[PDB]
Amino acid sequence: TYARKAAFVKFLGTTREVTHPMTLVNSAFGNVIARQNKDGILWMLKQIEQAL
Amino acid sequence: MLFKYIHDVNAKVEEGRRYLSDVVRVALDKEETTDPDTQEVTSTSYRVTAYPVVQVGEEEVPYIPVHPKTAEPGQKVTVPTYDVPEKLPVLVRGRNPEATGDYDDHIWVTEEVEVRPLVDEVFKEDEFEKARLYYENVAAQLAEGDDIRHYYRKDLDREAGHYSVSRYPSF
Repeated sequence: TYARKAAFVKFLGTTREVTHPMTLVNSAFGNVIARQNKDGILWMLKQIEQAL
Repeated sequence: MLFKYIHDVNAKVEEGRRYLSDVVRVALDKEETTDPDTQEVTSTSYRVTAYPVVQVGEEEVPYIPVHPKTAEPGQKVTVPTYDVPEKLPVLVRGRNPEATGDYDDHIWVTEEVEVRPLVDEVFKEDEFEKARLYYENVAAQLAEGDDIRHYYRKDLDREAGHYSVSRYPSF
């Protein structure tokens, strides 16, 4: 007896935005784009962990 | 039933759709048609048939020894009797409509199928020799250890060499 099975691929995503004036002023904790990217990646990682 | 031959087929034959029993019976019989008023017969015919059979009982028959054996004056032996069934089982692959996982999806189901004769031929009141030869050939071909393969009869056939009629598709 043999069998054949299949699985379907799904998708995930999120969006981050930063305004133009915010990128011009001085920041105390470094660059804002890198911080936003880190936050997005960590949020996605938590969502993946619980969706598994 | 003038003649009766009980043959035992092997596992390969027993697995065929037409052979769904371990024993095949070959017999030759005579048939008559009478007027309803009295026993005035109108025609006589001989029929040769082969059937898958099942066991339905036993009977007492005399013992027939073979050369390396000797028998008592009135020794008897018991042999089974046979009869034509109606349906025989066969296992085929199937699917479970109410499966719960990947371990009980594929199953084997049992289905019962109608039983049909292997051979059915009719001969007229004459040519009893032809019917006897056909019966002997069927028995020998069964004894060869394989299925019944040859059914050709010259009497019931289309004329050979008639090109204007044999050109039509038959594939």
